[PDB]
Amino acid sequence: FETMVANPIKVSRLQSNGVLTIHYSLANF
Amino acid sequence: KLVDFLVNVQSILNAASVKCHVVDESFPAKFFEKNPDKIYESYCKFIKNRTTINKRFENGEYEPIQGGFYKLYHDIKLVCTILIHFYPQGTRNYQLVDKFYKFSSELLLRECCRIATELDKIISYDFIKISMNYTVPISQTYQIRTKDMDLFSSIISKSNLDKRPHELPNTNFKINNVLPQTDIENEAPRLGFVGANT
Amino acid sequence: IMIDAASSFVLPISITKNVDVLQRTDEILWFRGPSVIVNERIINSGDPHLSLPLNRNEKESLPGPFVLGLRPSAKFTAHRLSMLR
Amino acid sequence: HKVYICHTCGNESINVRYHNLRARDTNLCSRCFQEGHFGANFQSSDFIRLENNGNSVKKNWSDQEMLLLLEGIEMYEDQWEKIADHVGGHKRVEDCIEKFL
Amino acid sequence: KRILKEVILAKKVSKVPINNVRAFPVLQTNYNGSIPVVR
Amino acid sequence: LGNGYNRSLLTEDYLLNPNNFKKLIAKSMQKEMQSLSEQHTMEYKPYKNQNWVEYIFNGNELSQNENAFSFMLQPMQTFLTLQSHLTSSLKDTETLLTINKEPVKSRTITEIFDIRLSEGLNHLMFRCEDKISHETEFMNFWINVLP
Ligand SMILES: [Zn+2]
Repeated sequence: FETMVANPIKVSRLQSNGVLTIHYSLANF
Repeated sequence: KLVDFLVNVQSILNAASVKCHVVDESFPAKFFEKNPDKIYESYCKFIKNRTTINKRFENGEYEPIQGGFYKLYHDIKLVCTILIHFYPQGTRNYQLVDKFYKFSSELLLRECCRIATELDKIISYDFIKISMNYTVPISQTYQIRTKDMDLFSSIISKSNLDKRPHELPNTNFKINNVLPQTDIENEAPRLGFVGANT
Repeated sequence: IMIDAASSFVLPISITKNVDVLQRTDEILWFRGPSVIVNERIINSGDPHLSLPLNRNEKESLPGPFVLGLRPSAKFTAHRLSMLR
Repeated sequence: HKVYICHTCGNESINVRYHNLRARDTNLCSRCFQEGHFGANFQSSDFIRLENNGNSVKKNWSDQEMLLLLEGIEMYEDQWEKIADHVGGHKRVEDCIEKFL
Repeated sequence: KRILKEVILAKKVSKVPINNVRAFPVLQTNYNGSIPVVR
Repeated sequence: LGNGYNRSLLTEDYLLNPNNFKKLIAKSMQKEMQSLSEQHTMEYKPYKNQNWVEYIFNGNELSQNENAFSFMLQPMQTFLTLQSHLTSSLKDTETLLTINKEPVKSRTITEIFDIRLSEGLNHLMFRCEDKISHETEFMNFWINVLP
C-alpha cells in the first residue's frame, strides 16, 4: 500500500473563477 | 418565573423540529431517572429484559423544579441515542438528530445557570493564575502513508453518542484525534492589509 | 511562495463501501494537512474572564464554552416565533 | 448561471462561496472553509461569504455586487466585459458603466 | 446628553421612539489554514 | 472496541515548552482545559504577549488503536520538550524518538528529550518496548507549525 502514488487534483485558476454553464444562439447555420 | 420558562422551550423545540420530526417519534414511558452516563446501558438492559415527548407536556409531566427539567434532558438524550442507533451513520436524519441534540443541550445547559511540571515550577513561582476551564468533545480524522506525501482525511461526522465499534474500510488506514485550537484570537490585521492597491 | 499547489489527492482503489460519512468528491478526498476544529466562531469581547481589568490565584469551572459565544435568550426566540404567525 | 469550482479540491460550490481577498481569483466551499483547508498562508479573516444565486429584479445593486464591481475595477482598470462577468454576467456593460458613474 | 437623559428619567415622554439597525459589530475567531506552505 | 485495549504502560506524556524560550524572553492569565474523551487535558497560559502552551497526555484511559494526535503550534514556538512518566522502569525499556527520521537520544522512569522543529508538518514518532516481556506501545504527534 506504501507504493501507491496519489493523483493530484489541479484547479487551473481560470476554471475556478467564472466559467459559464454555439448553435443555441440562432444566427449560424 | 418558571411558568413561561417551559412555554418558550416548548415553542422553540416545536418550531425547530419540522424537518426531522424528532418530537413526534414514538416514545413509551421508560422510567429510568438515572445517571446520564448510564443512559444507554440502562436502555440496553431495558432491551434485554423486556406518551411521547410532545404528549409529556400536555399531560403535565414536568414541574417547575430541578427534576422537572432533568427529566426533559433525560428524554431528549434517550430519543437522540435511539435515532442515532436507528439510522446509518451517513444519512441526513442522522446528522439532523446530532445537530438537534447539540442545539437543545446547549439551550438547556444555559438558562438554568441563570435560574509536576518544570514550566509550572517556573511560572507559578513567577506569576499569578486567575483561570477558567471547560470540556469539549474531540473528533477524528484518518491517516495514510503513501509514497512521500503523507495524506489526511476530513472530519468524520460520527456523533458523540454513537458508541459503535470503529469500522475501517482499509486496514492500512490509521485514525487520529484532532485537538481543537482555542485561545484569545491572534490580533488580525487591519483592513489596509486586506484589499490594498494591486 | 507558490499558491497553485494541488493539496488534495485521490487514491485509485474504490473503497466506497463504508464511506458515506466523509467528504466525497462526486471517491474520497485526501488532503495534505489535517482539519482545524474551532469551538465557537464569535468572541465575547468584554467579560472579565477575558478582558482582565486592572482592579482587585482563583479558579472557576464555568459551564461549557457557551458562556463565551453570544447566545440569545429563549424569551426573545419565543417572542420572534410568536411574531412569525 | 455560472459554475464556481472550489479551489484546493475539485468540488462544485452549491449556493454559497467564500471569496478570498488577497489572491482575489479563488473561491471555496463551506466545508473546506469550516475545517481550514485553504493553506497556511491565509488566515480565515480574508474570506467573504458571497452567494451564487440569481438576485432580484435589476437596479437593486446589493452590496455583494457593488463589492465585486469595485474588485473588478481594481483588477482590470479597463475591459468592461471582464468587469461585467466578474460581477456575475447577469449585468450588461452599459449598466455597470451607468452605475460606476 | 445629561439633559435628554433626565427627562427620560423624569417625564416619561409618550413615545421615546425606537429605531435601531438591529445588528452590532463583534469580533470573530480567526485561524490559519492547516495545509502547509509550498516553496 | 479498542477501549478495552487501553494502555497498560505510558502513564503520562508532557509536551511542555522548554525553559530556554522563557528565559530568553521573560528575563499571566492561565487557562487549563480538558477534552471530553476520557483524558488528554491541554493547558496554557498567555498574558497581554507569549503563550507557553502545554499538552499533557494521561494515557491511563486512552485507547491504543487510536495512537496519533494532531494540533497546531505558532511560529515563535519552534522548540519543545517532553516528560515521559512511565509506569515502572522494571527492565531496560527502549525509548526512541524520531522527529521525521532522526532519533533523539536524551537530555542527559522519567526520560527527557530535546526537540527542535521546522515549518510545516512533523511526524514525531515515539514508542516504548520491553526487552523480556516483549510488548510494544506507540505514540504519534502531528505537529503543524505555522509559517
Ligand atoms: Zn471544496
